[PDB]
Amino acid sequence: SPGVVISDDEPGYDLDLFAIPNHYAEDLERVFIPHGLIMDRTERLARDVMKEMGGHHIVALCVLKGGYKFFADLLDYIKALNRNSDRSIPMTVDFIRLKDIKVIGGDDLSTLTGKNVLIVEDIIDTGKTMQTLLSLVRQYNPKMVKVASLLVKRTPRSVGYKPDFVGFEIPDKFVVGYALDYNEYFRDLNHVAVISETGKAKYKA
Amino acid sequence: SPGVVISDDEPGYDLDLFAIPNHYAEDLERVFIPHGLIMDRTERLARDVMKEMGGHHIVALCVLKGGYKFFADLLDYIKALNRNSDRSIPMTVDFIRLKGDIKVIGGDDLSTLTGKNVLIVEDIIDTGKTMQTLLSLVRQYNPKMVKVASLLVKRTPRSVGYKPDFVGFEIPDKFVVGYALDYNEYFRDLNHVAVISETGKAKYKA
Amino acid sequence: TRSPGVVISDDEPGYDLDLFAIPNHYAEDLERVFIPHGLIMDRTERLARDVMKEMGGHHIVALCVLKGGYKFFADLLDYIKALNRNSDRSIPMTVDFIRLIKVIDLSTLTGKNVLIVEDIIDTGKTMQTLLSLVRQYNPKMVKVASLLVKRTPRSVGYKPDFVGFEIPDKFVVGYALDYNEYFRDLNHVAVISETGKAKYKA
Amino acid sequence: RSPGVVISDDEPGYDLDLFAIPNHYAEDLERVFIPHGLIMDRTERLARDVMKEMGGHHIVALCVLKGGYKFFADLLDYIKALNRNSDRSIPMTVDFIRLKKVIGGDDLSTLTGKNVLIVEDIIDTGKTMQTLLSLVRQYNPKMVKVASLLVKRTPRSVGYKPDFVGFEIPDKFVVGYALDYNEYFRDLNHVAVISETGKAKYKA
Ligand SMILES: Nc1nc2c(ncn2[C@@H]2CN(C(=O)CCP(=O)(O)O)C[C@H]2OC[C@@H](O)P(=O)(O)O)c(=O)[nH]1
Ligand SMILES: Nc1nc2c(ncn2[C@@H]2CN(C(=O)CCP(=O)(O)O)C[C@H]2OC[C@@H](O)P(=O)(O)O)c(=O)[nH]1
Ligand SMILES: Nc1nc2c(ncn2[C@@H]2CN(C(=O)CCP(=O)(O)O)C[C@H]2OC[C@@H](O)P(=O)(O)O)c(=O)[nH]1
Ligand SMILES: Nc1nc2c(ncn2[C@@H]2CN(C(=O)CCP(=O)(O)O)C[C@H]2OC[C@@H](O)P(=O)(O)O)c(=O)[nH]1
Ligand SMILES: [Mg+2]
Ligand SMILES: [Mg+2]
Ligand SMILES: [Mg+2]
Ligand SMILES: [Mg+2]
Ligand SMILES: [Mg+2]
Ligand SMILES: [Mg+2]
Ligand SMILES: [Mg+2]
Ligand SMILES: [Mg+2]
Repeated sequence: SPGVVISDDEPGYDLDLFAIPNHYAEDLERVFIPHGLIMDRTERLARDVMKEMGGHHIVALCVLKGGYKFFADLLDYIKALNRNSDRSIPMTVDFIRLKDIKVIGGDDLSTLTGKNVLIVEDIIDTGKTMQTLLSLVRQYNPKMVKVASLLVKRTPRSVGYKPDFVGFEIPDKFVVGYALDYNEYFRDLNHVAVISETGKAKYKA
Repeated sequence: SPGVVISDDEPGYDLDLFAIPNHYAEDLERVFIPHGLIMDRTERLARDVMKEMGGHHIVALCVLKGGYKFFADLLDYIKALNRNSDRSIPMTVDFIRLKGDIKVIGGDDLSTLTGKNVLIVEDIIDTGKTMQTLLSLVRQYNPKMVKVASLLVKRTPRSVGYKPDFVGFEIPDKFVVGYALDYNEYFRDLNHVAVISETGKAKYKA
Repeated sequence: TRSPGVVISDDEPGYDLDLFAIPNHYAEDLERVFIPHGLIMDRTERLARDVMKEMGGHHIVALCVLKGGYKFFADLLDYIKALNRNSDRSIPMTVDFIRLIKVIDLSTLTGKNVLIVEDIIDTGKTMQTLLSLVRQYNPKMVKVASLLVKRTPRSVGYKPDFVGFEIPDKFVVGYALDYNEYFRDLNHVAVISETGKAKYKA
Repeated sequence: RSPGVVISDDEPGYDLDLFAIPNHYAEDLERVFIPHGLIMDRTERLARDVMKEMGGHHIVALCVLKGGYKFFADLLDYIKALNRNSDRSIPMTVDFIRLKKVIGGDDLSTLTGKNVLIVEDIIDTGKTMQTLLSLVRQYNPKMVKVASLLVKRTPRSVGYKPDFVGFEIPDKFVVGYALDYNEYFRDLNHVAVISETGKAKYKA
């Protein structure tokens, strides 16, 4: 599936209908994807992940910083599956940051050889970052490598790359929240939201 | 505040995008309000309730059976507020069924409501007749205040005009199930609010 | 041959209240945290699996014994629901409520797998009375889950099928267990102090 | 201040059969030592403690990978919950660092003038935290505090005590809640003690 499709003309929600941290009160335009909805969708994705990847040792690879919340929650749902089912599989974890592009941190990638590798991202936009990471990862001969991304953006700048698991397909809009940032701000927000002009100006680099 | 407005044209969500119990796989047509969204809205309502009612002992009345999930979750969010704040107020609970005065079944003596901040908690307001008549009874026990929280309010021409004090979601005139709301006692064991299909309608019919 | 639950010893000190988040209106009224809320959840998660193992073969009716059972009931059912939607296999579940020995329409029990959900078993006389009434409605099976079972000489020997914790002969409150209707609005199970005992005394 | 929840040397832990446990670790664990839910309850109180002390100014929360990731996520979730249900709050930014040399973080100048919260899974000798602190202090934070889920009672301690502590535990090797043995047991929600067969099976 393309995930939960959020239409171009999605109006989102009035902030007054939700609990919002006060320090971001004027910096947000609308709530775009409620935290709870992210959780419900992530619950189903964890089941899809275990269906496809639960046959062999999984290495879950978090793409920092944006990926950290989705990663923690996805893995928590996966762990819930594994302790309430008959069949389970070991899972190990690693974290990388990407800074053209080179991998920062992480274990020696020879640890990926022969494993079912799940790369976890916050968002796919152009897809160039994932294309680059995949090309690296495949050189270490994983048993399989799959990508799960909370968000996929509809954009004419797309190179054509599509991930294996998708939370939501969104319009070409700049979103923040749930660890997605604007100049490092708004990671401390449980909902995905759209940033206001006031907010854009306030936290401008 | 009419709460979160779900419009008449809202298509809801395809079932294959969520985790759905297999025994209801053919009996639902769409997810209408995802459980997580109910939780986010209920978190906000809990704050609203403490703002207005947190000044004096609250008696929270759960209207069984449909109200039980909203009740449990609303009170959980209120408790979270109360153990992470500087000022706090005791809350007691009671559970009632409803069917001259409206008949209140299974609760404490209504003298328990006297001088208290009474919060009546419902799953849904439709015609509003049930809440109007319950309020006429409860006022006679002289509460310090009485307010109603309802997860759902229907837009319907059959409404007698009653509006609750706290509302989660304002929805169309369609039959919804899940989050303890039932069709012939089924679908209470579903975490999302959903619209029932025509095939599910027949299977669980009288 | 069955789990006796998490056994809490007679000498269990519990936990300093200052280590946890506690509602301020109960700060002077509680002596110790006895069973942390989160531990109740962990045990309840396991109990849900045990329930589906024994009862998941046929339509389950969960019967909540009010008022004290309401929290355990809601949480236990939420864990059962999670089990039912994250697997290809599932079974319908209906719910009912009864308050108690006098009772306050149980045709919803006939031919089904009945799970009675209780907060605590002490003497056992209440459960023996409820069971004899429930069996008159000819259910397919009846089992009882109780969050707590108390070790007491006054026990008539009733043992529930599912037990969260086996506790000493101490009066506990919280997680919907009350003292004169107070302390239901508390997430942890706790022991009541001498101050609270007298403050909310009837 | 407090010493945290004190777990005694003779703490028996819990029978594994009382809890939900991943089957692939069924013979690799001896006991449940700290139930996941108890960690959450303690972490909820720690979040309130942190905000009381650090909530007056922009906080930079530093996660010490890999073991700190679960405690970090949950602590910050409870802090987020406070910030959206209170009248006033403060922004928080985050960074993740691995130690071997600080790897993968932002330039340390980003800490200058900020309230810095370092978040760790466990303090044993305390040498790591003394080292990390000495580095951070070169960049003049407004304040710097350490939160550790676990602090061991050990004569190997150099004497360093963190500002926020979840649990003070015996000198035993524990796993779970992102704490590992040769990278295993991070996918376990409880904190547990490893069995002899588990140590053998996952031996490096
Ligand atoms: N907060 C937000 N961030 C976005 C948005 N669209 C893209 N991005 C990304 C900006 N971004 C980063 O800030 C990377 C560093 P970190 O924040 O530590 O994960 C990478 C962008 O994600 C997509 C690229 O990987 P791609 O074009 O190669 O597919 C957006 O609508 N909101
Ligand atoms: N599942 C569903 N139930 C609905 C719906 N609209 C109304 N109702 C209610 C049906 N109903 C009951 O079944 C009562 C018993 P319980 O199920 O144990 O709470 C009461 C109706 O709620 C509105 C009335 O109180 P009111 O018209 O006086 O305002 C609906 O769209 N779905
Ligand atoms: N808060 C607490 N309540 C307790 C305690 N021991 C017993 N009890 C029970 C007191 N109680 C009630 O108040 C019933 C009404 P409700 O509060 O609305 O569910 C029933 C007692 O539970 C056991 C009996 O059913 P049993 O002796 O027949 O097995 C205790 O240590 N704390
Ligand atoms: N799983 C476990 N790990 C432990 C335990 N005691 C110490 N440790 C630590 C082992 N360890 C690591 O493996 C670092 C890498 P990572 O696992 O990715 O965070 C660091 C040790 O923590 C304390 C040191 O910082 P310190 O002596 O300087 O205070 C333990 O009882 N169980
Ligand atoms: Mg990213
Ligand atoms: Mg970014
Ligand atoms: Mg109702
Ligand atoms: Mg109904
Ligand atoms: Mg009882
Ligand atoms: Mg009682
Ligand atoms: Mg560490
Ligand atoms: Mg380690």
